[PDB]
Amino acid sequence: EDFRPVVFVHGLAGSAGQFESQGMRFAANGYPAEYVKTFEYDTISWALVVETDMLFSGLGSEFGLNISQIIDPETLDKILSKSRERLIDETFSRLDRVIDEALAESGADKVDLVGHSMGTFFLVRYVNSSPERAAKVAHLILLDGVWGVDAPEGIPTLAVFGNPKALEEKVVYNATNVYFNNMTHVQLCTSPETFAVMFEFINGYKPATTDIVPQDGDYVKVKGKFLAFATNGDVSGWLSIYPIDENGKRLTRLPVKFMRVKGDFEVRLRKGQLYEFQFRKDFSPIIYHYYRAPFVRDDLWARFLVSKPPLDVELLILPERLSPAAKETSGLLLIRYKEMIGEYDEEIGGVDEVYVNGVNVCTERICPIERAVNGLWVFDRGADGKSDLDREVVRYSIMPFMSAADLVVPAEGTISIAVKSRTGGEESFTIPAWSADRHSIIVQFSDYIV
Ligand SMILES: CCCCCCCCCCCCCCCCCC(=O)O
Ligand SMILES: [Ca+2]
Repeated sequence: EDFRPVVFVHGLAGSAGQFESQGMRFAANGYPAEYVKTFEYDTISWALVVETDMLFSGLGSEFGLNISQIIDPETLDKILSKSRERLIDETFSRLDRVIDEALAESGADKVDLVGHSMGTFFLVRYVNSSPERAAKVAHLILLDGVWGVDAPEGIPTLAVFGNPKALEEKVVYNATNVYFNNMTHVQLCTSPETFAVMFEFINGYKPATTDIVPQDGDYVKVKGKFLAFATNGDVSGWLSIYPIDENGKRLTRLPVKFMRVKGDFEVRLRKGQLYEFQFRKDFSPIIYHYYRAPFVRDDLWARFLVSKPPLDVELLILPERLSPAAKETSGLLLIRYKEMIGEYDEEIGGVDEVYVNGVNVCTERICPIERAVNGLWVFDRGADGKSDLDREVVRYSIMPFMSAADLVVPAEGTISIAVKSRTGGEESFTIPAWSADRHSIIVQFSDYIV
């Protein structure tokens, strides 16, 4: 009611998915869910044309390093041909539109802006580009990004920094700077404690709760989007939603919702009910099955990542998807917007455990701290029917925020997945063992277990 809209800007290879839990937290504290907005943009182009400096002569050395490897030298020519100033103006005008719509919709005169990682560079340039744009910002929140520069003039800014070893000397001048040395890069963005500090910083009081509070009623409104990983463009395809049982078995002959999707979609589902989101993206025979915990309240920020050029990470698994053994094994992708760490460290204070059919794939070698694993690929490397966990899957060592585990997952019956979080608590799933020749399985773990 007496709240301002907040607009979040993600980092490189990120999306609104990183603010999904904070959105639910804002709503559980009285914000109308619609007052929390996200701005999505193409991070590969932004980084290559605008943040070149951060990319190679600074912060994001990791993506910079494997830019030449992950992208077609010709394709990179096209992106690098693009004009910097044109790109900036066109992207800033689009953000101006999101902000203005948020202002009209709430009657508020200003909004709060929040950036994470590259998003902080983005927002600082944005607020500094014109007096007209800054006048509409009540508070600026910079999460684990830019340091060593001035906070925009006259804009209350708060910079929050996490543990540096995830590749207190980080200060934004004139901003309130605080630190959470117990947190990793993405975790800092989705964490309930970052939520309490952001909330307090913009509202002047500690929120009553930091939990994702189950709302009353049988239904939840879900607004989501199937988009390209990293470039974030709309993806078209067909979506079938099926309520499922404790073992992943479809409870209905026909899907409870079937629809053509061109990016965003909105649907009404049951609160606390497990669901399988099956998707077929235009021009691909593969059937995707996305699984995640039940929705306990409205979620207007759900994201289903799809692999597409020029950064088709999924092709790295094609050799195995094409082998005859592929009819015999499953291939899955585990995602958590909170680094899965298999390397013990005191400051971070804990190791996660991730079991697939009883085997722990979050090892020191597979999931070292420096890897900041948010996406773990589990499949039979080489299609040789052997689970060589101690042999690194080299092809993924080049992808940012990812890793892989050579594990044989028989395509018969079900697959059980169990995670024990480094911050405590456990979550598990049991889903069908779809074969890798025609199916792809994606399982997203919640980024916080209370
Ligand atoms: C099916 C293919 C989809 C690809 C799956 C990859 C999933 C991995 C999750 C990525 C986590 C987002 C990282 C956000 C950090 C941003 C860094 C920056 O801002 O510079
Ligand atoms: Ca193997």
